[PDB]
Amino acid sequence: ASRLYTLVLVLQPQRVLLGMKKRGFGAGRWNGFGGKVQEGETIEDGARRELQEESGLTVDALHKVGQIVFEFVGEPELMDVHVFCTDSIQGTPVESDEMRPCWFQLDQIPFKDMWPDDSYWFPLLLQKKKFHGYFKFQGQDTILDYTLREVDTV
Ligand SMILES: Cc1cccc([C@@H](C)c2cnc[nH]2)c1C
Repeated sequence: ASRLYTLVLVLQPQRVLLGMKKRGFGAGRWNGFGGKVQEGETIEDGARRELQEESGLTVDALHKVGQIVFEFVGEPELMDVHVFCTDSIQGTPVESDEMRPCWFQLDQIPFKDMWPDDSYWFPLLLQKKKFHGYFKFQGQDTILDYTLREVDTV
């Protein structure tokens, strides 16, 4: 019982782009660009579409960096999140009704205003490591249990 999602990080040598979400699931946190994969769509095509819809950016090369499963206790559907990175983009980030984008230096990542699991896996993403993760949540703030391991193949 799982639903496919994508999550894209625009990660350059000295900075990362994040979006402050205005509405819906994750509102009030800095997020990467992501959402549900559609019928007849590849996971990578879904990742490229979500980045354009949410940030206004066009991506060249996407790289697979991780897979994370999220459980919310009492909710039947697991989230199966496929995580990607890119450095090569075109366009300038667009502020919309849904998202306020900002660049962060890599020593100023706003973890206090991000999903709490990011403190565990974001440091692997920054050192170009690949990973498999599982996080069990109670509500949106409390991690009950987790596993996280580095892999050669996502
Ligand atoms: C839409 C979407 C896609 C992927 C993940 C997430 C959340 C659960 C998340 C967990 N840790 C970072 N973000 C959302 C909201």
